[PDB]
Amino acid sequence: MSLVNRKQLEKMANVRFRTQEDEYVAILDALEEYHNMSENTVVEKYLKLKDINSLTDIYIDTYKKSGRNKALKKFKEYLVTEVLELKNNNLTPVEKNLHFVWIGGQINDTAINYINQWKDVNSDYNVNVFYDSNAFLINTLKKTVVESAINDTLESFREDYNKFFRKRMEIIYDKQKNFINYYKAQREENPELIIDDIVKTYLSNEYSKEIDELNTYIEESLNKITQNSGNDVRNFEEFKNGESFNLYEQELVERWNLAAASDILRISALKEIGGMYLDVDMLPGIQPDLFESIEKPSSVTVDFWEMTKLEAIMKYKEYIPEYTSEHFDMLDEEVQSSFESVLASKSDKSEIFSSLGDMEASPLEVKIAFNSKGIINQGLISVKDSYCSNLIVKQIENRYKILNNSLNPAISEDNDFNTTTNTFIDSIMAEANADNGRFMMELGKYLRVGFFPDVKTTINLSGPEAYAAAYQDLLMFKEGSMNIHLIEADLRNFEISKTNISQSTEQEMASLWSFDDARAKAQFEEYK
Amino acid sequence: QAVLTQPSSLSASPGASVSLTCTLRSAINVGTYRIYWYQQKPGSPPRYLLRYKSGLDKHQGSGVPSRFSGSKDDSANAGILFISGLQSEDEADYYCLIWHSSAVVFGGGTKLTVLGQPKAAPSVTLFPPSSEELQANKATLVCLISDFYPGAVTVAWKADGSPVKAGVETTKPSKQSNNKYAASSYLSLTPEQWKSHRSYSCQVTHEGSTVEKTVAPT
Amino acid sequence: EVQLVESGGGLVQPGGSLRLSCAASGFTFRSYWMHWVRQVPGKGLVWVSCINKEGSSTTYADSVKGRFTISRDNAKNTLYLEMNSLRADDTAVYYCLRGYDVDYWGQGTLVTVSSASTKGPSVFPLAPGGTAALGCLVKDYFPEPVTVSWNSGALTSGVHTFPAVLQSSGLYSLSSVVTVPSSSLGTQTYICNVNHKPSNTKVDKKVEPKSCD
Repeated sequence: MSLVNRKQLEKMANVRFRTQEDEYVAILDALEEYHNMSENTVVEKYLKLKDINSLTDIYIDTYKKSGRNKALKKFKEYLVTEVLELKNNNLTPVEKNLHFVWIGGQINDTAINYINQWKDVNSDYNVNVFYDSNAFLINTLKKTVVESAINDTLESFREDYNKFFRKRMEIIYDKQKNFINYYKAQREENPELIIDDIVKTYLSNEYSKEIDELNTYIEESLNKITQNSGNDVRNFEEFKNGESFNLYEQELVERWNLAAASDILRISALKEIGGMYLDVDMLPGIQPDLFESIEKPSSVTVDFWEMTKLEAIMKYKEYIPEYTSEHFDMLDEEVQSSFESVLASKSDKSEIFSSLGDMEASPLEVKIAFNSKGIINQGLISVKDSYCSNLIVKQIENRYKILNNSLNPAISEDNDFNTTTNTFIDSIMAEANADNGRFMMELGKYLRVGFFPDVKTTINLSGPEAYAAAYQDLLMFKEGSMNIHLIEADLRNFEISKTNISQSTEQEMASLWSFDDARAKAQFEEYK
Repeated sequence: QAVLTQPSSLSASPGASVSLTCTLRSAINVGTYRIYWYQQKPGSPPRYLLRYKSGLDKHQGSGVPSRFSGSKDDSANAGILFISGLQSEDEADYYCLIWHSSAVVFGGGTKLTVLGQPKAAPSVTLFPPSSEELQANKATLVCLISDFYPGAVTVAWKADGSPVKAGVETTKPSKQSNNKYAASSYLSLTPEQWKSHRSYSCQVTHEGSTVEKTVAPT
Repeated sequence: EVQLVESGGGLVQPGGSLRLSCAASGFTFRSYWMHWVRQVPGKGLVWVSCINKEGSSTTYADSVKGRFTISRDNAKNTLYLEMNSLRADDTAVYYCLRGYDVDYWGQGTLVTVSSASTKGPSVFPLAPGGTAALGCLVKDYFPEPVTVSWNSGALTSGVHTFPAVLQSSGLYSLSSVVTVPSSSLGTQTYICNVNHKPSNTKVDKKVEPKSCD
């Protein structure tokens, strides 16, 4: 179909004995201008003459009592729908680029084994495994501090927990705030020091680290990542000129939140390069035809049948040794024979895993992945400079701009942990809004990110909440939505097909440790 | 000019490093496209080579040696194909691609000649029309250029010293058994013309030098 | 192992039709776009037609617009090209290749568009400088596959058959030469064996040094 045209809209919003107002015609005129736009592309179709909504919302704020309001309100609904027809019927090929991120430490072999599976089936794709060459010791310095944060916590605790994690975060913040002052100072005296220089100096002075054996970890980390596809380094001239950089350095150096710096990187790299981002815990999709002859038992969850598939493929083909048969080893030999026979009747990796190939997506969209708890950015697809990718970056940029207008005042007062939290909570409660009510609540937990349970701030800043907020800005014809009011059935429009990714891997299945009440006093017993 | 233009041919010695250019006319075109490179060793179909669009949007075909690399030289709008550590196994024709107003456009092609053998001069042999091919009417002179390594010659016939190219079809050089080159050229006539002029020549030019044979009706 | 093998090429009257068929194996024949590209033998590469993953939209070159049709059968993993109203411009080798950003090429099938009809060859001897040489002249024939051995295939050192050349009359001619010692010339017979397969002819000619008075 299409959208309603000028004659049609004239029928809907007609009121007998009521002439056409100056602004009512502005809507009819722009709508007619729209349907004479076949020579134009998708992007400037979406705005140049597909706002309309603007000229419509103008009519409803001038003539608040007009009869046509009820009809034009439905007209705005047909505009959201036409945007989805635009997204689904005009698709261009996607850049054959695959993006991974490993920053802060040495890449371990399990991550390389998962990446090598994408290269073998998709031999027509560039593989970039982004790393920060200047910050290999950010994971090393994070461990050292919390290690020492417990030695000093238990030193003054001669008689529980809760009070443990409470009085531990106070120490971590002081050792954190101490390092940030050393960094901001070292960078002033010597602008030529990189992050790694400052960290091995701080780790050697205040923690007696064999710095002889530290510059070895740096040499091995680069030698490893550089011969495994690499295609990266702290390069990116367009990422460093962009406003999103000192946001990434803030989560990296001032915060030691390795993942939150990756959340900022992935969406910016997709917008500037194009391609498809994946966490290193993801595996290529399985050929949909492979195990159709092995009926799944009706007394078994769907997730179980999904992991057992990958575990079987890794048992009789051994692409990845040391992959657990943990879930496969619980079927009778009547069923394990069904897998071994099917894994015999294939002889190539691309007979088992589906390749991506010539993918295509819309210039407006950024395709996001799904699980049981909503959208998740363990897999993203976007064409270069897609309209959604720009909205997600402005959304994350806008959300951090809010975070720092209230947090940086309290950091500058250099008090302890609790006086700084009280100053920071009032500042978000001051410049608070009725729109961002759901947002500013999760913001108060920001200092505890990485060191406590029940902290959902990272999600509301540069995670799923920001992506959905960008999808709303797309579908509501606005920018800067803070309160999500899109239903789940709406967001599945930007879903990534289950046959392009394999999520139930051993790895991202092994990163579901709850760390809450189901822990109960434990882990402290480890500390001996 | 012509959307996307390459040089005709270039030669270099083994071990040397070369760079081929795929220039593309100025105007509605810059260096924000991909450049797709291809190698076609003669007698065979092309081979995918590279794809370079940016530092992060580049690719090398499976099996392409690491000595092939691509970049783009700005100010000249051209894409480049570095081949360092040249060898005789790299002698081929090279084409680039670009996606334009839809469709897809090729370049002219660069006949890269990697010389890895001792150079040789042509051995020109000029045959008159035989007694048989004269009873059947028809008169055909055969100029046969054999054994020479720089496989690029220029043939041109002469009659009584004056030049003539009316009625000449000529083959291009081809590899022979001893890995050198050889080309042939024919001149069709009529028995009236063969019996009228005094001399016939065929003159080839190869590396500035100019061999010139000559026969005559005796 | 990705392989693409095309077929259907042959010899056609100018105006006739042909159906080329590239058959795909080794990859998911969906998932990817496909192209056709022709190469006039001895000249550069030239693009022809391109089809979608699903075959919904297609783009043709200005030369073959209206005359050519691209078709794609995702079941029988095979591509098609239907060539109507053939000129002599269309004589070339046609390759099928894969992907939007294009990756792998096929073997290439040859298509020739000429008017003349099959004719056997005429063979004339080239009778005898430090060693001197001799040869055979095979001219005026059609279908190009003309093979030439020497002395029923006796010795092959010194033999070089040249590539054929198309004459104005639409007929091919080639020559084959062989270098023999000037000593053994005379009292040692050198014949050449022309074998024209499509016209079902085999001429055997003995070259002996010309006698002049």
